[PDB]
Amino acid sequence: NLCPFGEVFNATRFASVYAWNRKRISNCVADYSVLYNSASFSTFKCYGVSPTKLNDLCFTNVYADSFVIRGDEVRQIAPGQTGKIADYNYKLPDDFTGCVIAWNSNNLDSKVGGNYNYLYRLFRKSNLKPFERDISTEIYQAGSTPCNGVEGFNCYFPLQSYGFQPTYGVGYQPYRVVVLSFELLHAPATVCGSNS
Amino acid sequence: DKEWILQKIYEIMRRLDEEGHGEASLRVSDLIYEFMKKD
Ligand SMILES: *[C@@H]1O[C@H](CO)[C@@H](O)[C@H](O)[C@H]1NC(C)=O
Repeated sequence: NLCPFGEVFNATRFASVYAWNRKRISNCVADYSVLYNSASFSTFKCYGVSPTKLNDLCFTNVYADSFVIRGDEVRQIAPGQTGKIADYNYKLPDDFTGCVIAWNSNNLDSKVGGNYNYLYRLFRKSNLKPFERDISTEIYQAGSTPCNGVEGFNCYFPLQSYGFQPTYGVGYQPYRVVVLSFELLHAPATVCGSNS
Repeated sequence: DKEWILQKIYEIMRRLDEEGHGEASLRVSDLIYEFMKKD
């Protein structure tokens, strides 16, 4: 009874980060060493847990949060980070517990002439709370003049698109992120690694 | 205060994207975020 991580990692379309995608994982076993030792990952930061004893442990619930960001911003998908992504698009809590995994998807999500399927939120009247998802599209009032719901002067559409092009530098090229949350709360614990 | 400057900075990156310079449009985006946090 295997945990379906291919649907998360090996999936076709990823979400824009402002509308990140969340998959619940319960009632299964999961060879994590497959993930760690498929070694296709420019990042594999884990917190409150060791990425080698993952097979040994079990958890109540697992969530798998996934999305695309450029490579610079991957540093922000870690507890405690500030910045345009961790502020306005996807925030991790101080007490995070889980892993964060990213790989370069220049082949997939870059297009000649710019790939605009991927947006981020640039404006937001305040920082995101942890795991808060704000898929709002209201016009952002930056100055003292009402926006009446239309873009204009200090009245900006809050989503800006990435311009993914294969000819970008490595920092501007799209990365696919998968953040796994290991929920250890008071419950039987239904998700277990390859070893008890 | 900054009411005018912001608009003009926003307009830059919008124009740059239109002209193709995507990395530069994105580096201005970054700076608009930092500019609006700076109190
Ligand atoms: C995704 O597919 C590759 C090979 O196509 C495989 O090595 C990898 O383990 C798969 N991902 C998961 C989570 O099983």
